[PDB]
Amino acid sequence: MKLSPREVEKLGLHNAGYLAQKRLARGVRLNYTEAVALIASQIMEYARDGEKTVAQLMCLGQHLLGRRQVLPAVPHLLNAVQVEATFPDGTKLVTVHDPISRENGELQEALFGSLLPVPSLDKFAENRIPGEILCEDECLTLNIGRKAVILKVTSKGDRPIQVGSHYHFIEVNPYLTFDRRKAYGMRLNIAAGTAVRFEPGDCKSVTLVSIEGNKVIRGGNAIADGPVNETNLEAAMHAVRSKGFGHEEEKDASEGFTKEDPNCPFNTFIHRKEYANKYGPTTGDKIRLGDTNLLAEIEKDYALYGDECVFGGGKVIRDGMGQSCGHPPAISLDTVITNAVIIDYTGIIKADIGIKDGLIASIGKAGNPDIMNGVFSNMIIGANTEVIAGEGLIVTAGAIDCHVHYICPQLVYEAISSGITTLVGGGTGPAAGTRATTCTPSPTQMRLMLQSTDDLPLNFGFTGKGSSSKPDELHEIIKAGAMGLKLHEDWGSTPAAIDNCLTIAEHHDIQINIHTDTLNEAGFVEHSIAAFKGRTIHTYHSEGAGGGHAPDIIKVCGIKNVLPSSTNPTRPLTSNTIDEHLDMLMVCHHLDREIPEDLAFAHSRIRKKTIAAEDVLNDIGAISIISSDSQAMGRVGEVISRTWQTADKMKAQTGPLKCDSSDNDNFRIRRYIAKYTINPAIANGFSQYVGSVEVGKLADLVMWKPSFFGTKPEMVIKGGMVAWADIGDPNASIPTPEPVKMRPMYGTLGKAGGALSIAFVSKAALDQRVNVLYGLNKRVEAVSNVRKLTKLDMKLNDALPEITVDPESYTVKADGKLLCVSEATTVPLSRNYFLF
Amino acid sequence: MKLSPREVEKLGLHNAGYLAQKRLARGVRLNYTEAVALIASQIMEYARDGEKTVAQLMCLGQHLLGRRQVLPAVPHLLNAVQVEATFPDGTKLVTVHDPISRENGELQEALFGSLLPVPSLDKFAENRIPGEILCEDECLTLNIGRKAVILKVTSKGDRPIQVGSHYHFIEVNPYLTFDRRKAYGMRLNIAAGTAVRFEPGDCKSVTLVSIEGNKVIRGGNAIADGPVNETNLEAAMHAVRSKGFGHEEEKDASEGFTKEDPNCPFNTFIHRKEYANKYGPTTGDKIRLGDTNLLAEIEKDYALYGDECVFGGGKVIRDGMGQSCGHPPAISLDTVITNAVIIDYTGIIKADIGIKDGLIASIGKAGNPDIMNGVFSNMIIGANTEVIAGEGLIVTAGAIDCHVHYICPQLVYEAISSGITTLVGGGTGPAAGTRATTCTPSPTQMRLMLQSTDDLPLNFGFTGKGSSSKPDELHEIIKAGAMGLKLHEDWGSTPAAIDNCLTIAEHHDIQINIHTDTLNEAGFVEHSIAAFKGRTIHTYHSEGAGGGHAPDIIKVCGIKNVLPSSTNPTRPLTSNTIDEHLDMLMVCHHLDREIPEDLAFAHSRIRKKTIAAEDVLNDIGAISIISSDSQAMGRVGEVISRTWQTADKMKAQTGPLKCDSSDNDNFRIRRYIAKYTINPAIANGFSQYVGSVEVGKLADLVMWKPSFFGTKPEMVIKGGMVAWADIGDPNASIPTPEPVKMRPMYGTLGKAGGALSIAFVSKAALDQRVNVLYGLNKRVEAVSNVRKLTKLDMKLNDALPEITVDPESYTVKADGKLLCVSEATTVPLSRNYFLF
Ligand code: NI
Ligand code: NI
Ligand code: NI
Ligand code: NI
Repeated sequence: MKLSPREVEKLGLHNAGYLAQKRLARGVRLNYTEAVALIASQIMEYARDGEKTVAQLMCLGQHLLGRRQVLPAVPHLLNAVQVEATFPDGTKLVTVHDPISRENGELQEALFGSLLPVPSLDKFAENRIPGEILCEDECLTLNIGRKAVILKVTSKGDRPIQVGSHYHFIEVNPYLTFDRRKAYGMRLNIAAGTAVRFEPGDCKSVTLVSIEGNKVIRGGNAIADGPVNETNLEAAMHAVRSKGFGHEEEKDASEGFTKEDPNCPFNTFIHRKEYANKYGPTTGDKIRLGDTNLLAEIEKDYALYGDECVFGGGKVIRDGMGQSCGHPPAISLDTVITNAVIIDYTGIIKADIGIKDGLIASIGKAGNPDIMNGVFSNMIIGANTEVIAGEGLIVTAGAIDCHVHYICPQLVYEAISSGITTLVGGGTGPAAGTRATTCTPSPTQMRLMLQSTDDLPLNFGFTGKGSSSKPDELHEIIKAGAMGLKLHEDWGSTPAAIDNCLTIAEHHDIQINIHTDTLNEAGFVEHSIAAFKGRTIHTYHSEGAGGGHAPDIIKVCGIKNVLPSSTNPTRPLTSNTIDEHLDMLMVCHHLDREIPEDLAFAHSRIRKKTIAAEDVLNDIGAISIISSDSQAMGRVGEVISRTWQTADKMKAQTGPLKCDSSDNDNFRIRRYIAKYTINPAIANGFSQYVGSVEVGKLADLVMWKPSFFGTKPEMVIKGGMVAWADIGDPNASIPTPEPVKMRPMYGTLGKAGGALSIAFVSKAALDQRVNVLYGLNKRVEAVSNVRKLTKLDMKLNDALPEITVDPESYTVKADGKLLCVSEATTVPLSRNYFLF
Repeated sequence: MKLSPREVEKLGLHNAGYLAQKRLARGVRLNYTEAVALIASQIMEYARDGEKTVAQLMCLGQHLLGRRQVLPAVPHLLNAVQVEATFPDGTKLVTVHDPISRENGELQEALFGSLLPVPSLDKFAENRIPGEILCEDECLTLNIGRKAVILKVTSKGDRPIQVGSHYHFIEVNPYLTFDRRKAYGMRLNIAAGTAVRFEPGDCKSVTLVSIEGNKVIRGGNAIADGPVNETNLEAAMHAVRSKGFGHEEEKDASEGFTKEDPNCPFNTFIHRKEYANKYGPTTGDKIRLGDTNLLAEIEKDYALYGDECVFGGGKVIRDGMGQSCGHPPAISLDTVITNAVIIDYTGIIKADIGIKDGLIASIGKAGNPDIMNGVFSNMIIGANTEVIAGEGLIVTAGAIDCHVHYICPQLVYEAISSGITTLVGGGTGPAAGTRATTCTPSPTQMRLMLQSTDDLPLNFGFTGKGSSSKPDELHEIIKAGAMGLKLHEDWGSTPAAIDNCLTIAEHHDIQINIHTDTLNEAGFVEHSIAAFKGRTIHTYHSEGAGGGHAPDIIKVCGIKNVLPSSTNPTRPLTSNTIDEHLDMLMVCHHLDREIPEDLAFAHSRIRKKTIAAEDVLNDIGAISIISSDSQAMGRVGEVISRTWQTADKMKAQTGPLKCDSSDNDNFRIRRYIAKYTINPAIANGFSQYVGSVEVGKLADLVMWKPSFFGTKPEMVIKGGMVAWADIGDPNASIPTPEPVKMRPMYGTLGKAGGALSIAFVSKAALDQRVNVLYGLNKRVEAVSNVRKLTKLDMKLNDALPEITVDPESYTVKADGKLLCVSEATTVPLSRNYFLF
């Protein structure tokens, strides 16, 4: 066949289309993903037939699926479908604009080439706008507090001339005629990144405003190079005359100032709706998170309206304009993320993000101090600065999953593609020990796992086997590179082992993670708590379905020296949770339903009442961390989604939190994002490096469309370089035609991944330079400051309720009050998004 | 399921087959690729059913598709289909020979297992032979100018004896009896690589000719080891007697000489058709390039007829025969490519290619100087020499794409699989800046991109952001590793930036690439030209759809100091070009068709008249380079195909060029291949390393079947080692059974890719040993000699017409003459080859 990579890929796309066609044929209302697959595949198939033009297929594509054949959200989510195919005249791109335009599609066309029977329209049996922006109906004034002038501008050219918002107006094409003197030090008072067009012979009046900051003109035609002053004005006018740039005095041109005044003729206004469309939302605006019920309100914005950094043709980030000429090369940002909505435990804000040497260098207003006010010296865009366009998007910290079983490499790819940039756990591959426990037991394996993962663009921490009553071997795995230890009942979680392991932790400044004695073999939960002896410990899957003292391990959530986490599969309590978990446990542990003792054990471990309590305890901040339990009892690609599904369920069933305002869900949002960002970093002792969008930390950052927030990110940035991202057909004319998949980027090739990341180890390991011993390219840093932590150090998740669990009925109470929530029948961040 | 890799692969093959079956079921005439998929899948399916033998399926496979169910070219292209499947008696290989043997196929069998309705034969509605060889009807004489003898040879053996063309005849199996004395220093006068068979008791007369060159006998039975002379003859005859090798004097055996004489009984002849079948074509023969209208004539051949280097059982490249024993080990070739048709800007020739230390060591006649005439000391095949079989194939230089946006890694794989071995451009991954511009802005990113790509078997050059009015930052990106700079309107392409960037280039000996001011914001095209100040500059997408002064950027093609390139999507003007491009632009730039100014801009940039002119300007050599614009506005896998589609269109609409002869298209072919080989290398300053099939340069070479020339190569050789190649089922008994895909080879594993390639940097970067600083394994070399270049230095593309563009109508003229060509409704190198 001699198949090229693109032919293999397009076959995959066609297969997805055919799946969507079969589903359509039985009356399934297609989701966004299925709709894209079907429409793109159909365009390819009509191209193969060779009877239809690109123009014809732009039209035909709008007739395939109607509103009745797709889910309610699809007409909102689906703005366009793009694909390239081999026409009789070669490869061409087709864009189908707004494809869901009718009530019912022409289903013979939707099923063309499939040989499937066309279903009657009555087969499709009978709302929320994902990622919607809410704003007040009001306009905003641009460029306030500046000198202004209105000038008549005439084109004497025979070809069109277009001038951008931040172009120095005296520097324009000599075939424009106007008062060049009055234009000196001025620029167009129009929305940032827009332009004014002059056709040959056109006269148009334009409003100009003064440049600000240092007021220095650079670039263009070098007519008026230098600081704005009287001497340089006269020099500029001499150059205008000598070089024949169009100039005519306009003595009576209106002059004034811009201000907060709806009636000022010098002002330019923009409605909040259009502002949000161009730059993303601003202060007071609200954003729906994915298809959840959660609304995030912008708390503050660093932008000065009119000076937004937007990159593109005729736009702001250009030489001498938004791109600075007046600064030392060494202080140029490496990359700027422009116009980001930042969602972080520290706040929900609007800002530019500066990246330098792989670190978050600055958060605030970026640009050029020579023409803009409010640009600090650490936010300068230079010639040597890359641009990532954040407008309309949400940026968060990379997620940190701190309950990883390293069972296979493929879970790493699933993790990063979901928005996780740090993994903490243990394992050696799919050995029984690892399939059961987060343990890398041997120094040999510690070396090999650090070497194995050295080129992967994630930060890694490996934990050894802490289940020993003697310190001797624990010292060895720690000096070999372990940054923590796991106590697991499968290796013995006895009071003797617990005490020894914690004594080791006190010496080594590492965190201990525990899966307790489910069997109550050596003691009940109170006896394990006693063995902690008030020392800091991280309790894994604190609810207990994932393991622990039956039935009351969840009591640890009220213990001050405990840092409690949840694993994912129980998040949140839904219709299928109990049936799924009970069978999973009995299959995994080879338990027989016919044997009374086996069933008794299973029922003692899988409990509706404690899982329901876990929903509430997460919501009130009594559980501090959410994690996967990857391929042992949890799902690596669902750390983020399960967190937001829990928050959504709790809002639906209890309303806003005590500390939330009436207008938004900001407090709940900040509390929940802390669970998979900052708190895993604090618990494990590397919070100075990662875990939040804050200056000085690694630029591990994830870009989200609001409509896909919490499910499928756009782009994963690791140490300031794109590591993974959505990209379409590699042969295509543009990056967006189908099939669009999450794919590894340049941060995954060669040794680039190591340059962008950190392997976290113990101080003991770093003291012996384990990176040198093992020949690692990845930076290594020691974990620290984990032995004086309490629940109070868990950001926004510091609650310590007195927890009681009835030993017979399993009823859970917090401070004497019943902790109960109903099962949810549905969750968001699911059916709208996934192909399977 | 426990799926092995081959099971996953065969599922993919089956899916391709089912796609072909659905298409067949609606009456589609299948292309080559679809036909292979269907036939192979059907053989697998009948194997699964377990009722048919291998022998039965060899027959059944010939009945599936008739001539009416496939495209006209398919019976020509499809010589065999091979696949392996699990029969009841295990894995077996089936080869279906000449599968399109009937007018109509047995379509129930073609659709067996699919459950699809069988279409009536009237559903298939109603020529060029791709890659055909044309030759004169005449024979060629082998081995002329040699002593000859005819000897009776009798077998006294009880088992068969077969003797190859270049075996020293006195050294044959002692159970052959003949005149051993008259056989001394002789070999069979038969086509190179053929053999004569002797069954037990057979007597056959054979014609022998003298060995030539140094006339030294080596190997065999060591009967007659040494130079051919009287002393060694007597020694040989003593050995014949002592060891009992069959000998009988034939006193009256006819003796003479070979010569140019059709009546000489000592001569052996071969028809040009059979010669071409065995060795590829020779001088005067013609080859159709793919399914295009272009005919390449062999201009000269280095072969001496009869001494062709062919490798295989009983063939020429064997110890003491075509494989030399008389030379120092150090001068053995590493690899020989045998019997190649070389297509290069320097000429269309037939030769062997010698490779040593990853370089093209020699081009000419290879072999063994001890038995062949005309073998120079740099073309010796030794024991330590690998063989690549070039007979019947075309070899070209690896393509060089010098307009690459490094948006994702996957475009690199698409590029090499299409026949590209050098990439030049800029980027950091899918950041907005890179999606828009060929720029790697930060020294941090320059380091990371060089490190990221270090193990990939392509040569790379990275360009920084040249859009600055000050030199300071430009110096820094250059010393960091940039081998060029891009001026782009999105960062500002103002006269001030242009002038500064060029001054920097004059100092650093690097090339400047420019995307000009489309908006005419700072000036019209003449003002940008003025800013060049006569200095060398590379104009990207010179026609302007990809960007530039509206509407007349194309004027640069007549400027002496401009080196102009085209990007691909406009190549050539076809029925769908304008509709496709207009919508692409408006989608990408968020332009509204309802807004008059937006539509006016779009129409000013996408112009039928200038794209038509671009066809003609390429044909007359006024545009010198073709490039991709990968994923920004062009297609990385179509640099080569779009070049040949342009040439084909222009031949169809204007006939042969002025400088072309009446009998072939050699001049046009050489002009066009220069556009993606030598000229990108000259423009960017690394032409001493790559860009043509010439001695001393890197052995970056691509092997093509003539029938697939310009679309899908067989094999991509990087620095003398196979990097990518067509390979079938990895579990199969042979390399050819389905699915055959372009796959990465050993040149892509470990650090092999770096050993085979070069990262091109500036002299400034090399002066500081950036390869050492960055820990690169790939060789680094400095670009040079780019600041004194003019259009006259662009090989076979040095035309400087005076170009005018009407500002109102967009009419383009060259030297006062209209430049117009019609739209093409179809292109070659498309529908015959691609699955989608
Ligand atoms: Ni556990
Ligand atoms: Ni676990
Ligand atoms: Ni461009
Ligand atoms: Ni480009």
